[PDB]
Amino acid sequence: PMTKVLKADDINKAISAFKDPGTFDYKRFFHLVGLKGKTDAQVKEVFEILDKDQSGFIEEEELKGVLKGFSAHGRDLNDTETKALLAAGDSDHDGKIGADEFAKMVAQA
Ligand SMILES: [Ca+2]
Ligand SMILES: [Ca+2]
Repeated sequence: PMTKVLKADDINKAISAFKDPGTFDYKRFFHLVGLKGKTDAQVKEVFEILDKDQSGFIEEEELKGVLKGFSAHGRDLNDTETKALLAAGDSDHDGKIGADEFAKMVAQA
């Protein structure tokens, strides 16, 4: 559950900001949810909840469901929003987000 790391109200604030399709911005999202300023081990705890099938990577299918990892009231990301997350975070160009790529995205937000 994300409340092991993040405040319940910050999660709801961030879900509200992105309730409508096409609005996602990863930098604003990590600022609103309070993931900035957390330790490397807390960020990797969040990474592990988002990696639903426990493959060690957030594949595109799971990137689409990133907001639902924080709240069941969230919506799915559309394909333009999912591609923008790979454009910004997929450093080694293998088409998915690894743990240190995810930690980097949080660091640069
Ligand atoms: Ca996975
Ligand atoms: Ca990658």
